[PDB]
Amino acid sequence: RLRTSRTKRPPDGFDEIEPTLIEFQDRMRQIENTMGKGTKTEMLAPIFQLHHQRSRYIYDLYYKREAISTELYNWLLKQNYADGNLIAKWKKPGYEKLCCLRCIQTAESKFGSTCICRVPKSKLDKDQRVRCTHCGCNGCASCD
RNA sequence: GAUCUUCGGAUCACUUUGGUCAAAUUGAAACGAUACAGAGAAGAUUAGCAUGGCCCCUGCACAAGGAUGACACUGCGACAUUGAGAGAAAAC
Ligand SMILES: [K+]
Ligand SMILES: [Mg+2]
Ligand SMILES: [Mg+2]
Ligand SMILES: [Zn+2]
Ligand SMILES: [Zn+2]
Ligand SMILES: [Zn+2]
Repeated sequence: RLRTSRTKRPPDGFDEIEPTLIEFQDRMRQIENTMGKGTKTEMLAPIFQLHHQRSRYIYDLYYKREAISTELYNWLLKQNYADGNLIAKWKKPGYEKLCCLRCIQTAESKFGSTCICRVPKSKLDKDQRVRCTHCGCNGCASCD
């Protein structure tokens, strides 16, 4: 992950996108230090929000705007700059707007069911349209 | 929303919330100190190992320690009364 000045220089397209990745890390540090105003699980939601945003930024760079070479993209996935499994989910139908991977796994629920944000809202009552407890997601359904 | 399909639709995904319990006087324990006595075996000083269980404490412990850890160590009536006398009463 962390890179030293004596390390192998990253591929050619890295320096154009270095500052925004540094800024992502800056907000991650801010979220780490910021404390309070939530339950034991609620305070840990912005972490997943920012992680999804960064991985989505890299995925957008490669697969929709083609602004980076495949070598640099593979390097970024190797250096944990982006979540490989999350992108793998984004690449298949039905999961285009997946929030995180804890809201898809059924072994982490009480009754072996995916999270509430995964249900399309057309099949969901108005009262139970809430923010996900895992990450604060407000609807992952591709339809929505 | 993506994919086809022929503009009828079909696919792809589908119900979260570990809860000694709501932001700490009034539902997570156990006591400081001062004041009283104030250290087992029939004189006196004192080794200990036990017995009993709604007494525990330290310990990983079925070792061992905590004053021999402490408290306790007693005591009574499935006695039948007649053996007799005396004054009374009721009775040989
Ligand atoms: K002694
Ligand atoms: Mg002893
Ligand atoms: Mg004893
Ligand atoms: Zn999620
Ligand atoms: Zn969720
Ligand atoms: Zn979600």
